[PDB]
Amino acid sequence: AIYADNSYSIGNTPLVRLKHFGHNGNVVVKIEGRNPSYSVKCRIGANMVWQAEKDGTLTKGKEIVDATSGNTGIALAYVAAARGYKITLTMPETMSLERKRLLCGLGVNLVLTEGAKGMKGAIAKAEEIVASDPSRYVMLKQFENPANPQIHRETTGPEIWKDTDGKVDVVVAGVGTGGSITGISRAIKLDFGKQITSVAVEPVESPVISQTLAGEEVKPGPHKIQGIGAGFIPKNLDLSIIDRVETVDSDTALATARRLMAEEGILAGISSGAAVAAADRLAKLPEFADKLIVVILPSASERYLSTALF
Amino acid sequence: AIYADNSYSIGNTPLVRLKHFGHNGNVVVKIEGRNPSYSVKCRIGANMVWQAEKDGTLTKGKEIVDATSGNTGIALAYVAAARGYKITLTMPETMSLERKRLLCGLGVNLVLTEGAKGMKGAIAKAEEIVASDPSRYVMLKQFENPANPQIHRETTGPEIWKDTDGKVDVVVAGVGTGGSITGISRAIKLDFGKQITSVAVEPVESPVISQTLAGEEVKPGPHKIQGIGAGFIPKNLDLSIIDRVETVDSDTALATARRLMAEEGILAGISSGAAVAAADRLAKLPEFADKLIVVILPSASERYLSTALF
Repeated sequence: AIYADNSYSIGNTPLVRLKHFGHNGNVVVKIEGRNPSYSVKCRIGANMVWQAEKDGTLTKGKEIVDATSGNTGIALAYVAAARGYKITLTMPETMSLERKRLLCGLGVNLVLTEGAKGMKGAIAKAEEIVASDPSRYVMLKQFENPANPQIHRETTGPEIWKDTDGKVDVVVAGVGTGGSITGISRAIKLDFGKQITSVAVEPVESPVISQTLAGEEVKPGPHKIQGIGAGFIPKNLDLSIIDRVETVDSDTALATARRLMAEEGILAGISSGAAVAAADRLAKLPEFADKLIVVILPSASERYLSTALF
Repeated sequence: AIYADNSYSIGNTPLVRLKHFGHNGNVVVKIEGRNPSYSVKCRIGANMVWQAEKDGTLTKGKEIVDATSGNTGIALAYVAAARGYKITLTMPETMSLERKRLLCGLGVNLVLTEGAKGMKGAIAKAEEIVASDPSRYVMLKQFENPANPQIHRETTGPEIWKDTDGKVDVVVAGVGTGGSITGISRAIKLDFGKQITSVAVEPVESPVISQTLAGEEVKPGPHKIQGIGAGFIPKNLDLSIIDRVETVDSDTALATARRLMAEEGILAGISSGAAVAAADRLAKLPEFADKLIVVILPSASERYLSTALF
């Protein structure tokens, strides 16, 4: 029917079967680029705002404040515009002019912090702003807010169930906040009762989930897979529902995203390439031959125009 | 369920009710940016290829050749990648580096023509290529190919009918090829039998439909509303089903698109602003007060990052 604002238009994203990956069509992708603001983080922008409203922490006149380097800022920006909230986002001054223009265009009050301080500096400044009038400001905290995996339990997971008629056997998802793999997994395992294999994907350059689960020193490192590999275990990653962790390198992520574009006609982001590369490895193991593998593509590639992708 | 390739994922785009335009919620937008390749022209890229296959003009091994300055080239490029066709697109060398990179990334053979010749030069070169081996090449010709409005009759129109439960009274659409207003209108008027008002939108700078229908000299002119105002009456515009023509200026198109972003949280292209501006004019006339106005937003704005929009 007719959505009351664009926040309600999230999800119902398509599944497409891959032709040049997997073995006999065993790899299927969920195109979260096919969403408002071009990414999966429209679902959490919407639901974190919605839950804050229901719980009375976000009310008429209060202002959203958060620190955002990626897609959640774009998501919160469109949700705040659609629902009529002022919003201030902090981010380092190093951010691209194009991102700043997009955010400015969405009506955000942009507070640029010192370049040297990176994300710690922006998170600091956001917290500082909230401290300055905690009755005025609400910080939604995507790495810890349960409304993040909750929306994936209510929407993303049930969409995979329904569109595969319950035949999904494996879910492959890169982990940034962990919300996607957590909610999807809880839906399918707990609410639909199917003992699928849930596969976290992280960069080989920063394999903190693998290291954690091995009892090894956690050694984060730099990499180019935007949106994943935060270098710590976020509160919104439920390690209990993770069955396997696959590591992917940045070069192969990129190369895989390029192949999705050139060979499948799917315009997805670098982290989409990382997820597909991990899924293709599993898909070519005889143990996964008769299994339906659903892979989350978090974002679209026209958002990666000025990046190593293109 | 699961699409066999990304060509089949077209459409089922959302309707969102506007909060800061119209009068008591009478203006609703159809967000065709929520499509593969970010625009409405994924529907015609898909169906022109599909029809050419069914009619035996496009077969295994034959190459798509066309001349494209806008969104249809991006559409044909993703469809050709998804379905496994080679494709050559011609376009003037003046085109943006970003568009060229996108198209190169989609696997297109890009043939850049002389800048001075603009689109006539590219259309020439495409025709020249087809002439060089007409058994090898297929040019799909979006301004004349009936498969363009046919896909809108089969999909876009029926989606508006269903999502409004038949209550749509007015369709407002900018005209580039005319396919969208033609097919949508034929669907609703002919197949569902409702005598709605079909409104073409064109630039005030190049009001060739208005001039034509007035019996006046046709005087095209330059403007900035990308995707509409081709400066002629295309074969795919069925003037018989047009009830009214509204003209919109480029500055107000832009300003309207900016307002959609800032005030509604909808990221749409300049021609989306032109369509909304025309629809808002109609919506504030007492004759349209009790009428449901559905407005087509052809494309998304992250494709308009480096443009007057941002």
